[PDB]
Amino acid sequence: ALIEDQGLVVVDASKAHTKATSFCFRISKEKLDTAPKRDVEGMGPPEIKYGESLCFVQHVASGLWLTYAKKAILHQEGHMDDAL
Amino acid sequence: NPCGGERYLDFLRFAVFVNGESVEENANVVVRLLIRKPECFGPALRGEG
Amino acid sequence: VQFLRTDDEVVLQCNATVLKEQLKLCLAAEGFGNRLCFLEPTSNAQNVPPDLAICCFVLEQSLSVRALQEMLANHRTLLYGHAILLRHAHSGMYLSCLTTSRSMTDKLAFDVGLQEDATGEACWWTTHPASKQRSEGEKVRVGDDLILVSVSSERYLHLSTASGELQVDASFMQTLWNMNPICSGCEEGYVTGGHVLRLFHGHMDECLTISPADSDDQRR
Repeated sequence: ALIEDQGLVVVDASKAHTKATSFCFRISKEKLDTAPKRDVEGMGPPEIKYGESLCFVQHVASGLWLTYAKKAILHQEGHMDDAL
Repeated sequence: NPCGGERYLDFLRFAVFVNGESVEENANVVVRLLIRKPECFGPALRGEG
Repeated sequence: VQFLRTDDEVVLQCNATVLKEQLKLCLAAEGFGNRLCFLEPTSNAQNVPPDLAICCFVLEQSLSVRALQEMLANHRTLLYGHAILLRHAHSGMYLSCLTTSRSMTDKLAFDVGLQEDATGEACWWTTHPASKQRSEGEKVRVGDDLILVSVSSERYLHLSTASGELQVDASFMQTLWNMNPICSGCEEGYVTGGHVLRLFHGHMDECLTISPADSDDQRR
């Protein structure tokens, strides 16, 4: 999660409120987010494949992107390579 | 009410026992019906003290 | 998806009231090092996430009473009044009714735990509908409420609060259970939630880890 004092850390389940530990997957960094799809009562369509779909991770509460400074960091801007 | 339930108990006893032998179906039905209403057993067999 | 089926990952849930507040509890067990089952709260998921790893169960088999009796004498949809077998997702053991009893207020109650082998009749459970709106041979749909009966001890799954703590046992008092599925057959090669996986950076030459056990950074 993200904490104001230490930054990107790992915390116990007791302190992990929803705001700090909410993360999302995205395929494009510059693209603006649209309205989220309603939750379906079923499996739904598949989108992300193992070992083939490069992805980015974003903290939904701040919009920052993860990268390397090899310690990992969160940055307002991206970097040359941030796919996983 | 102790003086009341004795009549129903004796009727059930007549229903279960015949000619010196027991009928399995009625006995099973009666036991299964009784165990699901523990208050039929009176204060003595209560689990709560 | 509307009707339950075998080989699907499902969660057993119940509802209770404490201090005029409604709580939803999930059945859970550990298996390794502890066989007794317990209850995990799930109402406060917005602040303290629960532990869903040890709550998932898999519907192994569903059969009729006569077929089960004959077998012991030696993707099907499930119906009311049938006997089902559940397997723990993590430990691989089967939910069953035990002979020991920790209770002190109920003399006829039994404890419920895990069993390492599917042999014996103690591992099978029969399902019954809650009210008259459902038939004896009717199919089971999601969102319903069911009553579970052991085929060996002939008792219902009971939620006990006599000692002030919320516990599970087998007794002659009935309680309503909600069978909520969490996973079904998914497409091969496609990622799904609740899985364990590795994250690789670049051409698989790097991965996302933490410090070892003896590191001075408190492993954080």
